[PDB]
Amino acid sequence: GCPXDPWC
Repeated sequence: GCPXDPWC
């Protein structure tokens, strides 16, 4: 996913 947003 994305850093800070694993649900991106």
